[PDB]
Parts: sequence; C-alpha cells; structure tokens
Amino acid sequence: AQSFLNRVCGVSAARLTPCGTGTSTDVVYRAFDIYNDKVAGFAKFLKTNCCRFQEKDEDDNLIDSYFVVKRHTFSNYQHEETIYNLLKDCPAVAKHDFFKFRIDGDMVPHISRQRLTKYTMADLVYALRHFD
Repeated sequence: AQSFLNRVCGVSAARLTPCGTGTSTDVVYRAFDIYNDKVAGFAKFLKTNCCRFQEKDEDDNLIDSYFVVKRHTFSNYQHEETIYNLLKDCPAVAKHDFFKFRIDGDMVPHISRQRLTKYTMADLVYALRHFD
C-alpha cells in the first residue's frame, strides 16, 4: 500500500514521491557491462527488478536523489548484508538498508540503497562511446 513507502524512506528525511506504480517494480533501459555463462559485453539491457522513489526537496522541488529498493531472493539477501556490514565504514559506499515487507502472505526481503542518482557511470561511458 502506502505504508511501504513509509518504510522505505525508513528513518531519514524524505519527502519521497513514487516513481511508477504502487508497490511493484519499474522497467528501465540501462547500459550494463556483463559477463557470465551466456551473455558477455557492454550493452543496453532492460532492468526490471527495482522500485524507484525520487526524493523531494523543500519547496516541493524535485531533487536528483533516488531511493532504489531491490527485491530479490532471500539467499542472496543475506550474503549482501554480511558483506555490507564488513564494508560499512567506508566513505564511498552508498548507505544500504535491509528489511522485509509482507505483501500477500510473504515477508519478502528488500534491500534499499539511499540517495543514489538517475544514471550510473556505465551510462555516461556508453552514451559517449556509442554516439548517435
């Protein structure tokens, strides 16, 4: 519902406006740099397992800061929690926030990264190397 948004902004000061639907994911077309068993390369894929929330300034201005909450597996969910707890104290590590929110009869785990930007650096490099 709406309380999901009230959990996402968690404890800081947001002023958060949804960036899509209600409480589900949002498709985007973003440049990835991927290598595994099947696909390999630097190409524009279409990412769809995140929820985006854009931060509102005072004066109800829209500021360049997005809360990106990803919802994915449970087994992966802790591994990332452990490694974050290890690297927590670095200055360059985007502040994470791990929780579990129930939708239907499931407390599905979410991992929210805070105060990130619209475009990553892969997007800059792609846009400047494949220029049309």
